[PDB]
Parts: sequence; structure tokens; C-alpha cells
Amino acid sequence: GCPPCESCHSGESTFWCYWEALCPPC
Repeated sequence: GCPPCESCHSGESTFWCYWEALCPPC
């Protein structure tokens, strides 16, 4: 499950966005 698109891709503190990174934008 991809968390809110406000994070990840140079957004907020990246927890798994540098690792899994499978979080498409809204």
C-alpha cells in the first residue's frame, strides 16, 4: 500500500521511499 503522496519522492522524511519506492503519486 502506497502511503499519502504528500510524502515520498523528495517529500517529508522518507522511511521506505528510498527502499521500496513503489509509491505512485495521487
